Amino acid sequence: PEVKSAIEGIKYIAETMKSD
Amino acid sequence: PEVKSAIEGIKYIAETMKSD
Amino acid sequence: PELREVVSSISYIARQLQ
Amino acid sequence: RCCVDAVNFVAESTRDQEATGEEVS
Amino acid sequence: KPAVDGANFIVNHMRDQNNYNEEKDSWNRVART
Repeated sequence: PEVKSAIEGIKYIAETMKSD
Repeated sequence: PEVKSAIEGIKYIAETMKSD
Repeated sequence: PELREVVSSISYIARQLQ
Repeated sequence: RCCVDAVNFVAESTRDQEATGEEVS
Repeated sequence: KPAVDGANFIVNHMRDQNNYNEEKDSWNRVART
């Protein structure tokens, strides 16, 4: 689940940067 | 070796954030 | 689609940083 | 597991920063 | 492959940012002295 969590975190970072 | 260098750079980013 | 999501996210982040 | 752990730490730090920013707001 | 290039660009940007901040902190300590 580590890789899946990392991928979800990267997606969250991208979405957060878009909102910012 | 560029992929390994990128992985080590991501590790460096995590270490930087921890120190910060 | 996980690899495509990763690629799109990383490309967006890199473009924003540039 | 280096990349996975590093990305997890980065995501956690950024999420906590955003959570604190919400309280600031 | 594009992910590796984007990661490398991000790492270079972060390293440049860190160097810049280090130079700023050095100037700050010089000013305090």
